[PDB]
Amino acid sequence: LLKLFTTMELMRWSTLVEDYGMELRKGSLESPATDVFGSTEEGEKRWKDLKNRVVEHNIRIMAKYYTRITMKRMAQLLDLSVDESEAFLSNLVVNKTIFAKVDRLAGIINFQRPKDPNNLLNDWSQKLNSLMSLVNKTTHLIAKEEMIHNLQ
Amino acid sequence: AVQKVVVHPLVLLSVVDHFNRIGKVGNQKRVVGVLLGSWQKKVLDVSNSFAVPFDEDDKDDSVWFLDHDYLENMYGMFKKVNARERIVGWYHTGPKLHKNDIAINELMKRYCPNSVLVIIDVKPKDLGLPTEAYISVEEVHDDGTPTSKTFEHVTSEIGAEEAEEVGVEHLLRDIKDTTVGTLSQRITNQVHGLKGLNSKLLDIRSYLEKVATGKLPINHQIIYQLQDVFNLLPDVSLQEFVKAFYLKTNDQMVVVYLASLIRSVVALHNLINNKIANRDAEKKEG
Amino acid sequence: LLGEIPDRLQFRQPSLKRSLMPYFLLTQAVRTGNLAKFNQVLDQFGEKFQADGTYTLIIRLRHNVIKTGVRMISLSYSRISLADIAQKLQLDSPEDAEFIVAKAIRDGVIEASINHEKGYVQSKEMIDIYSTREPQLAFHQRISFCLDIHNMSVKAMRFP
Amino acid sequence: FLDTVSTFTSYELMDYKTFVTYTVYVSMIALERPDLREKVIKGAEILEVLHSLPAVRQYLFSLYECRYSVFFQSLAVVEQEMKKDWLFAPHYRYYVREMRIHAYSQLLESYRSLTLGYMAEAFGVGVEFIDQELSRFIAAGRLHCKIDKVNEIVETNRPDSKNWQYQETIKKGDLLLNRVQKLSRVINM
Amino acid sequence: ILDKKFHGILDQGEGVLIIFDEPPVDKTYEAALETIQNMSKVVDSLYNKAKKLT
Repeated sequence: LLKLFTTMELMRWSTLVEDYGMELRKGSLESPATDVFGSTEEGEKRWKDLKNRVVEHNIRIMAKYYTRITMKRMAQLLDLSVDESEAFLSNLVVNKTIFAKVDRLAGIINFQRPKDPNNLLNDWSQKLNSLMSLVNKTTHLIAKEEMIHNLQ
Repeated sequence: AVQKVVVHPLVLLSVVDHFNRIGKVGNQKRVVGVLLGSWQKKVLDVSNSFAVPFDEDDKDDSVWFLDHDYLENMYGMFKKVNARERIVGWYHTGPKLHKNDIAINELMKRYCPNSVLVIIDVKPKDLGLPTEAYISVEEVHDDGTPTSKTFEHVTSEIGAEEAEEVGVEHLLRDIKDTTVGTLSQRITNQVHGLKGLNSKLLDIRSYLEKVATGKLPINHQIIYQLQDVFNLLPDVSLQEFVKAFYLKTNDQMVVVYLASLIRSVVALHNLINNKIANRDAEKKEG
Repeated sequence: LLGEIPDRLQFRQPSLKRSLMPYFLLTQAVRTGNLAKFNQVLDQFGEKFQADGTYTLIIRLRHNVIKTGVRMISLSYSRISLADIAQKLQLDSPEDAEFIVAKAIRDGVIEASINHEKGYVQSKEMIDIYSTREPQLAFHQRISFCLDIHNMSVKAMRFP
Repeated sequence: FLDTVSTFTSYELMDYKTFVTYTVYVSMIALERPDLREKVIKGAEILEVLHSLPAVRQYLFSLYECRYSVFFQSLAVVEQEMKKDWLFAPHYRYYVREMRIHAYSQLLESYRSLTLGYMAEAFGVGVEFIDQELSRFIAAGRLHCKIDKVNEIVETNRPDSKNWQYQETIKKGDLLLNRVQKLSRVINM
Repeated sequence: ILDKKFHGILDQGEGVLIIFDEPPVDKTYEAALETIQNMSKVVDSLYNKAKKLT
């Protein structure tokens, strides 16, 4: 349960079914699998809702790593057809949880970033941030220069 | 505990004027005194201090004495005039530290939980913002030595105060301030390459010396670690700017555009108005 | 002779009008690529040109107008076929059109590629001139022009 | 002409309905599309007189409807009044293609890539007519655009928001600063 | 796009509608339009110029 929530990455959804398919036979207490998987009409909704947990948690980490992705690569990553991806692309984007630009002609799609007008942050994080580590060299270098030259 | 210290030119002079005190009578060692710190927060500040007669024998390299009758009653003096001022540690002019300096701090820890020592310099030479600061902790060691007491460098910075710049900043009178925006930033650039790349060569020659001799320091590992943080861009042949190439000139995009746009209308303000007022006086006079 | 000119009556004066009438319709036939209209201007208005001594250009201005006519079409279209521009500019033949476009590339006038089978000419939009390139590089001559006038104003100010 | 009915009808104002025709024919060029529909719809006294004429009111709303099939018909009806009316003889020549570019402005702004066969639909049917027509618009500086020939593609463009829009500074500023260069050498002498 | 209610552009061949709000106008009209006014500064000063000289 918590393993999918922390650090994410990827796992075959059937392997999660292998673990959560034994909870029907597990027990002792079958009541957790009763209210959930015991009811047919309530389970099928929560089964597809369980899909919404595993497929969107990929979209959450993938939105951080894009950049870009091909449409065919998303199918093997989400472990379903490209059409089910388009359905998961439509229902997640109307919730506006992740901004996405989807081009179906060439298959190249991506999650964010908004068109890259950015100018300041490109130059500022370059000059300010990175060079601060570059100008801090001699600061702590003479600190360690005292360390090595006092003993040796 | 103590992260950074603030050393005023007034208290630093209290070490320098005592260099005239015992400098004329000599003989060996240096100027040493007890430091009065002002601690309002984790950042340390120093306002005043009192210099005490001190000597360190050579032979006998481990021998040192403060005068503690000078330390006790004179504290009640400065405490009576200034309640906030208290002793945070000691100081000396160095220039370097002999091994005996381990025992000076541990003795006065009865006065302050952690006594910060300040190495100062009476004759400014190199390489930059002067003096120095150390803090007394125990890191032991990785090799398994008995518990090792070694002073860790504390970054020192000069700071100002109200009413103290009256006589101090008056006597110079020869400085040009600044001028911010034209010469101020560019002189730094010529020095940023000088002072930036000289320590680059001084250390890279000592880092090559490691393999040769002087090993340890291994270091380890701090040397290459932050050097690899410097390695986000090397920048080596050639500049690896293929992504930053169009962005290079694109940062100069508007800077050149405005410089082209401002100088056009600034001229229209300078050229027109000059011609107007000139011919009004020039030709109407004769 | 530049190839780019507007109608010159914007420079006309009521006193200069009567004198420029034979020279007026001339440039009006330069904006068009018709030979029958251009040759009729030379026949009737050639008498006024005798006093100016400008006959040197009339032989090379025919080659100038055909560059203006093709520039009008090449700037108005992405692709321009040699057979469609043949009679539209009335070059009348495919072979001399291959000679003109060849010399047009030699003079840097046209960027058009040509696919020779019958043949035809297939061009494409020229771009990448963009922003960061031409304006800021031209501004080097603009400011150097302006900063010299700053000295011209100071020099003129020093005399009084 | 914004005064409209405040002048009412006078011996020197002739027929006010004809004065409505005079102001409506200039209002399809000078009065921009956002303000074109505004003055007629939001304007009270001017709206009743245009609804009385079905020919003018049609062409007004059809201009906002953007259909190009009824333009060449209705614009000729306006041109008939423009031909048979005095003082409009010198001024109808530029009026013709100025209402075309007014309809063609919104046209090419719609799509970045447009096929002229799709324009043949609306024009009914432009094939070689708009070939030389739209070409003679670009050469005169009206609606700069790139229309591909035999490839049946129109390209939009031209991004005037950045580059060419800068050129008004220095170009008008050249003869400006030149005028004060020469006149600077005059002082003194 | 003409009514400004929608900012974007279509694709007729491949059938993909692209929306871009990108192309701002900020620095430019704030420059050239002020220079057009500066044309009235010199022309109106041309009266002062020619009057004092001759």
